[PDB]
Amino acid sequence: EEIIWESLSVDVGSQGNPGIVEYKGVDTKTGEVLFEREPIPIGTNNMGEFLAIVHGLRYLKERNSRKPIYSDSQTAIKWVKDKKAKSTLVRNEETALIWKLVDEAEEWLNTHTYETPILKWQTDKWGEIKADYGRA
RNA sequence: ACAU
DNA sequence: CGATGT
Ligand SMILES: [Cl-]
Ligand SMILES: [Cl-]
Ligand SMILES: [Cl-]
Ligand SMILES: [Mg+2]
Ligand SMILES: [Mg+2]
Ligand SMILES: [Rb+]
Ligand SMILES: [Rb+]
Ligand SMILES: [Rb+]
Ligand SMILES: [Rb+]
Ligand SMILES: [Rb+]
Ligand SMILES: [Rb+]
Repeated sequence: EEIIWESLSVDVGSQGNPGIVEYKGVDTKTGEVLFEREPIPIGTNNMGEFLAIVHGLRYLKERNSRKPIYSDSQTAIKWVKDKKAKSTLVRNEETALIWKLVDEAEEWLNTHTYETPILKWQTDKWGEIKADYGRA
């Protein structure tokens, strides 16, 4: 119903899907950019949305913050819940980097604990997520 | 259908 | 119009 303003919002951005993938996290209240991943030459939207949430988890844990995370990715929310990124992207030489980061993200999920709520950003009611890359 |  | 995913 209402936006939890005391929160972190994340989102992927891409050039092509599959294509060049990046992501970032912002303070929901102010839009301040809190982290940004350097672009990855080939990945999918869902892999980047997944990496963005996991990075958010690590970021908040390191800072002893109990803020929730907003994501507008139904897929990535489920993947993080499952601790398993069910991407269809081919594993080959040119996708090695994104797949390494996804594999390492799952590994982190499987070796650490967190209570961070991971919440659906309700775009239909609230407009676009504040971490969005005005590209779509 | 939904995330879009 | 094309894509990745449930
Ligand atoms: Cl990452
Ligand atoms: Cl919450
Ligand atoms: Cl969801
Ligand atoms: Mg998104
Ligand atoms: Mg977006
Ligand atoms: Rb900590
Ligand atoms: Rb966008
Ligand atoms: Rb957009
Ligand atoms: Rb669509
Ligand atoms: Rb969206
Ligand atoms: Rb579809």
